[PDB]
Amino acid sequence: ELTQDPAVSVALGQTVRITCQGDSLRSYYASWYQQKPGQAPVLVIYGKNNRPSGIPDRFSGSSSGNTASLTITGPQAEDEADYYCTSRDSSGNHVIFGGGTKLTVLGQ
Amino acid sequence: QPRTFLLKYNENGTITDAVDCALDPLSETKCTLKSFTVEKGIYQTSNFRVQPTESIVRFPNLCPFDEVFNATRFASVYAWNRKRISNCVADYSVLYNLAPFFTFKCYGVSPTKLNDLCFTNVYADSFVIRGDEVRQIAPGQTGNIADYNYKLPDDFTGCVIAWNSNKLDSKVSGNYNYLYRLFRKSNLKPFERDISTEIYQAGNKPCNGVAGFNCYFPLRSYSFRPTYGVGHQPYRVVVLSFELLHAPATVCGPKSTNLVKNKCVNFNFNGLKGTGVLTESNKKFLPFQQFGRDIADTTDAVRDPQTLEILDITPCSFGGVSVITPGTNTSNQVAVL
Amino acid sequence: AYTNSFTRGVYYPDKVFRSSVLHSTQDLFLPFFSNVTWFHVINPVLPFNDGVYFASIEKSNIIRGWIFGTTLDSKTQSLLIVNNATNVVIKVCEFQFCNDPFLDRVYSSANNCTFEYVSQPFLKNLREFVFKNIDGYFKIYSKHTPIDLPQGFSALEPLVDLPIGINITRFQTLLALHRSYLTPGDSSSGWTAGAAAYYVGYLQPRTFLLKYNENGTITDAVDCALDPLSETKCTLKSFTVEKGIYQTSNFR
Amino acid sequence: EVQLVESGGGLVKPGGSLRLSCAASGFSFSDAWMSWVRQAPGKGLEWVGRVSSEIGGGTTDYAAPVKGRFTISRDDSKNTLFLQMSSLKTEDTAVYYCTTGVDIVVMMYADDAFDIWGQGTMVTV
Ligand SMILES: *[C@@H]1O[C@H](CO)[C@@H](O)[C@H](O)[C@H]1NC(C)=O
Ligand SMILES: *[C@@H]1O[C@H](CO)[C@@H](O)[C@H](O)[C@H]1NC(C)=O
Ligand SMILES: *[C@@H]1O[C@H](CO)[C@@H](O)[C@H](O)[C@H]1NC(C)=O
Ligand SMILES: *[C@@H]1O[C@H](CO)[C@@H](O)[C@H](O)[C@H]1NC(C)=O
Ligand SMILES: *[C@@H]1O[C@H](CO)[C@@H](O)[C@H](O)[C@H]1NC(C)=O
Ligand SMILES: *[C@@H]1O[C@H](CO)[C@@H](O)[C@H](O)[C@H]1NC(C)=O
Repeated sequence: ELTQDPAVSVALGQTVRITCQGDSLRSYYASWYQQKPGQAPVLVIYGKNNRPSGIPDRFSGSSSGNTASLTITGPQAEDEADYYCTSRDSSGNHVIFGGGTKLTVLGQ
Repeated sequence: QPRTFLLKYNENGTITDAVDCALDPLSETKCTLKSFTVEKGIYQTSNFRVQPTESIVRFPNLCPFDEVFNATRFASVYAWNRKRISNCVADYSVLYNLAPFFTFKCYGVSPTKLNDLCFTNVYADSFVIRGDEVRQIAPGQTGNIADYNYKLPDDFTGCVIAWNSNKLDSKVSGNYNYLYRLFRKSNLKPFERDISTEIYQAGNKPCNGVAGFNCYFPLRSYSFRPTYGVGHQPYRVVVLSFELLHAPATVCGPKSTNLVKNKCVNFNFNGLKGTGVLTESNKKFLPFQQFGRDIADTTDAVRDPQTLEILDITPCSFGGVSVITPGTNTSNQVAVL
Repeated sequence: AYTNSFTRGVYYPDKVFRSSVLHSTQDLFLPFFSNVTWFHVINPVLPFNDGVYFASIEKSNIIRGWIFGTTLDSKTQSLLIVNNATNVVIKVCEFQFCNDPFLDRVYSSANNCTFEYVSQPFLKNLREFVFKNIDGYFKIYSKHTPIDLPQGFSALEPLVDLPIGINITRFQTLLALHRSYLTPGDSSSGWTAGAAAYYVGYLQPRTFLLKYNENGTITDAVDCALDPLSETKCTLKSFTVEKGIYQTSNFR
Repeated sequence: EVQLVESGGGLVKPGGSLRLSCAASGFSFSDAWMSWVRQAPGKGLEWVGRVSSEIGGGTTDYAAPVKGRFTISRDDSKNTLFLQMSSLKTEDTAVYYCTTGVDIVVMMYADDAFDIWGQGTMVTV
């Protein structure tokens, strides 16, 4: 069962950090998806540190033991959506998904 | 040679005689009594013991593993499948000596030391390719398939297996289910599949999905028939990979050597290291009892973990030696007891 | 409700075959002629101490399971046994046990787990159980014999050796019934099963003189601290004593 | 290449049966891994099950909360997916998305990446 913060408040032009806590994150590296409000989720960060083609070079992912982190550099006003972390368990090999998080824009 | 000598120092301080303790029983007696003369009698000089002949090891049983190396229909080159293995020993001995395996090439691990180190995870990659690109499957080079269907990293580790399919894939009517790509806009990253079959767009023209002229379908079909010679036959290639230092070790093969009896050997029955002769005994263990002890806590019997047989252990022959001599006064002949 | 124990509760300590020898064993045993509390079904939590000896003289197999652990139903890991009609399941999942766990399918809720095991089923007949936990090993010893506790001597063979290293201080028995509401906090409700009685005995560190027959089976034992004659037998390391005066121990 | 369309779903009494149809085209369908995901309104995504591919053995998995009561299948001839639901409950009111596990990724893991998704359909019980 992954755990994430409810909402993150970061101003414009500042680095945004999104965390995902899980016991089995040493293996089965987590995958990050972005779900726009009233829209189908899309793939943003997968694998070790790369991203699918077409995604702008603004999101980077890293892991350290049982912690997974997401980094956003130069956030715009169109990034206000929901972020989900998905990992796998050793026994059942399920995706289990995550609780998600909320990211907003602190502009005028 | 390294031996033990008894040197005789004179009143003058210079050695004038010596005896070699390793030559004869008489010389051994002289060394033991620390003198150059022995009188009539029987002397106990040393004690002998028969040396061990060899070593044996007995460990528990193994995993079975067959299915991945022999299936009904292998996946295509552009749609290769992967398998996950955990918590089971990898017995690669059955595959190393198997007859119809033709190719065994790798760089990361030694061909014969693959079972002496323990891994954590095992990944098996299975696909079918033509025999022409078997050399091309190695990392480093580019071209068709290697860059458009399946690419390997420069730091790839593990050994692949390739074998012929002359009597298992050839069809008189012709098989076309095996597909490959010759047109890709970008370059495939290592260990990446490409499943989308969108038509290729070449610079311009409105063929962006119309599927007309100046645009070709990238996924072409193979040509797989007894009339084909060497170079076009389909070859089944399986790729094995692994990762290390990210989890406790789970997968690795087993010594469990052969059992021999009626001679003093070194035995290791799940521990209990020792040396002795093994003989069959009529002692009857209880189901939970592994080994037995005689009076004064001496290991009398042990149960073989492999076949559960009852073996009696006794030390191999040892004892003292005695040299009978009539004295150096008369002669130098000796007898040994 | 107290009852004599006689010479019951001995088991195999070391799994080592021995034939026609007299071996002095110092381990965790149940004292001879000790006093054990007698319960009758027709089930309060008891302390575990160094160990517990459990036995029942109940036919039809009403008794099926037990609970073990320290701070039962809390965050600390806990151990459970249920004996089904086909197999025995041993579960180590720190389950949150109820006040009245099982009087009928599951006596606790599921939770995070660390160890599981399934084996052959354990079960006018006698069943005896010994529970221990030392040097990170959980062991159970059991025996069966058709049949107060009879005077017959019988050694309990070892059954399971669990490498788990959980900590246990308290336990509770589980009994089976039918037509019950499965109340978590209430017991003795509904239809009552057949007549059943079970015993509880607490092990203590004692020295024993175990005699092995020609076939490696323990056939007799001596409790060295029971009485002066047993001290003499242990000192002489024999079951027979000739006439005389013997200096056995010291008084302090 | 890629378009995933969802069919079926609606209002039905509890305990009934409903079948959801998802059709995919443009990519190869026998040799790829699918999965099913649901999402309650205002809540996060919830796994449903998997169907896998016949090239490697049928290992169709199901989620723990909905294990046994859901039926999944693959039909490569008509390029359609059938998802049969039985013994419906009051908590089944959510939207369902049929998601292709892998389209273009570096996998090096179990064949589950969730690259491309679908528009989804609404089902209420
Ligand atoms: C040692 O030297 C003395 C003095 O020359 C000599 O008499 C003697 O013989 C020597 N030792 C021996 C063993 O000859
Ligand atoms: C190990 O395998 C051999 C091979 O047949 C068998 O004879 C033996 O009983 C097996 N031992 C165990 C403990 O499974
Ligand atoms: C040699 O000397 C020893 C010493 O006493 C004696 O016993 C033995 O008889 C002698 N032998 C001869 C042949 O003189
Ligand atoms: C495991 O379960 C216990 C009780 O069920 C709980 O207190 C503990 O926090 C859990 N630990 C983890 C890592 O889930
Ligand atoms: C087990 O826990 C109890 C407290 O619940 C503690 O007193 C005891 O020392 C623990 N066991 C060991 C072996 O430390
Ligand atoms: C020991 O076992 C053998 C064979 O099982 C039997 O003939 C003998 O009577 C037994 N002896 C004892 C003392 O149980």
